[PDB]
Amino acid sequence: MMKKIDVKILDPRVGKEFPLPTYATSGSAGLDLRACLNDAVELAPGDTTLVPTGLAIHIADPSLAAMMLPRSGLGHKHGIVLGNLVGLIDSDYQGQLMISVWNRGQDSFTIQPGERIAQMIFVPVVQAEFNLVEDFDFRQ
Amino acid sequence: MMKKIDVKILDPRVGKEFPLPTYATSGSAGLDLRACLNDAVELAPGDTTLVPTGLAIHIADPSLAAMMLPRSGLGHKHGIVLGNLVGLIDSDYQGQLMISVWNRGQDSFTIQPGERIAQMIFVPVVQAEFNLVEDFDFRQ
Amino acid sequence: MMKKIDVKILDPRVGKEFPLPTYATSGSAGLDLRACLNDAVELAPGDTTLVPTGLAIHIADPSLAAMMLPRSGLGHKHGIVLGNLVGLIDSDYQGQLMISVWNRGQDSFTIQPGERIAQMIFVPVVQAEFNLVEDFDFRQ
Ligand SMILES: O=c1ccn([C@H]2C[C@H](O)[C@@H](COP(=O)(O)NP(=O)(O)OP(=O)(O)O)O2)c(=O)[nH]1
Ligand SMILES: O=c1ccn([C@H]2C[C@H](O)[C@@H](COP(=O)(O)NP(=O)(O)OP(=O)(O)O)O2)c(=O)[nH]1
Ligand SMILES: O=c1ccn([C@H]2C[C@H](O)[C@@H](COP(=O)(O)NP(=O)(O)OP(=O)(O)O)O2)c(=O)[nH]1
Ligand SMILES: [Mg+2]
Ligand SMILES: [Mg+2]
Ligand SMILES: [Mg+2]
Repeated sequence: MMKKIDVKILDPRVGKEFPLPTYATSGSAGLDLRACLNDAVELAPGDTTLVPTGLAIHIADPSLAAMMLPRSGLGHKHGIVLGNLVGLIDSDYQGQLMISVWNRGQDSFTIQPGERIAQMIFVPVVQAEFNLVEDFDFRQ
Repeated sequence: MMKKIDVKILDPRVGKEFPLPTYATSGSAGLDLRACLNDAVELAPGDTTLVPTGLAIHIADPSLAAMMLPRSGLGHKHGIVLGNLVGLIDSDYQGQLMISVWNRGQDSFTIQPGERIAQMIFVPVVQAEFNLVEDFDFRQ
Repeated sequence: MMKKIDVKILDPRVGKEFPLPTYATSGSAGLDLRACLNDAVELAPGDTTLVPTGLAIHIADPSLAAMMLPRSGLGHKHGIVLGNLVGLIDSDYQGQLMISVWNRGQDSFTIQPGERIAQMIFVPVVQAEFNLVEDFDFRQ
């Protein structure tokens, strides 16, 4: 399923020195986000740092949201994941997309400018209206 | 997209002293869940505690599920996330919604009664039936 | 919503000694994945290990993806979660499904052959095409 989404470039390196996010294949679920940084950031074991993307999106349709996730190789092999675990992007959010990078592992890690550091999917979402009722119709 | 969802209030403070979950805007993807507690819970670095919501939902439609996620500010700034990372709520689950709160950071944190401590989205889900086949048609 | 999905068994114990993933009920959102191991793996506090499933899927439809998540009991009570937090499976991925198991807690844990160790949902996904614009129309 395809959707055109408005994007505003906030840093002039985005789309040039720091490529715009892209799907690798026609069958890819997510697209990689790149770190928009002036210099490398050394991230010690256990620490968190806020990484800018240099861009803003406006999903606009309230039936859609985005989720930011770790990349599997970074997470598994290096312990480089998200400090908020999963990032939820609202349809009406127009600010810069930010990435909370958390080193959950035991080795220091260098986050490099332009590096694909996380990924993002767009999923349909449903807004619930609660209907209060008295009765309906936690090894493993 | 909108859906009416049955909710049963299990604690009489929910909808009163502890507001029912609500979307902040018409464009919000998720709604915040509040801690249904009698007193504050001090959560030491590295520990996990089970927080009640005081409510039960019945999604009922097997084409829908919910996912509980950390709130980004709590996760990034305070290390307050979910012990199970992401909570998956089944359409036929009618028990109390529970929140596994994990302090992944280095500072103690007070979980307060009524505090918005996590969030939840409703997403369409597909149930797979596996079709066994011999052949089809893991820095970063 | 239902979808037939092609699966290739890579280990002859899968579907025999190690049951194929199944939904517990007609209302379940996710299905449990079992560890395809020759012997138990002891996973020390803080460590990560790669667990095979002994199977490959081909979702094939680019409007669908899968997400691997921790099981809530394992995550909350034992700290057994995913090293990449959430696993994203692309529609065109035809390799073995692998599970990055991370012990985030304080006690050693034995991963047993055949054990339900994680779960997986199938969700609709949307592929974005970015439309560059000058202007559109981060306690808690
Ligand atoms: O990883 C993230 C998560 C969120 N965000 C942005 C987009 C989202 O729409 C917005 C709010 O997300 P949350 O509701 O998860 N954060 P929080 O509840 O702390 O902030 P707010 O009070 O604005 O709702 O922050 C990011 O840029 N990166
Ligand atoms: O964060 C959560 C996750 C799940 N739940 C509830 C709702 C869900 O439908 C139910 C089962 O979720 P999981 O399958 O993730 N947990 P587990 O596999 O350990 O329990 P079960 O044996 O019941 O499937 O637990 C919560 O209340 N909070
Ligand atoms: O938990 C996971 C996550 C991914 N995978 C597989 C399926 C997925 O389609 C593929 C790629 O996932 P990511 O894009 O999250 N990993 P990474 O970006 O490190 O690898 P690649 O360069 O192949 O995109 O790895 C797993 O088997 N288990
Ligand atoms: Mg990738
Ligand atoms: Mg919020
Ligand atoms: Mg379960």
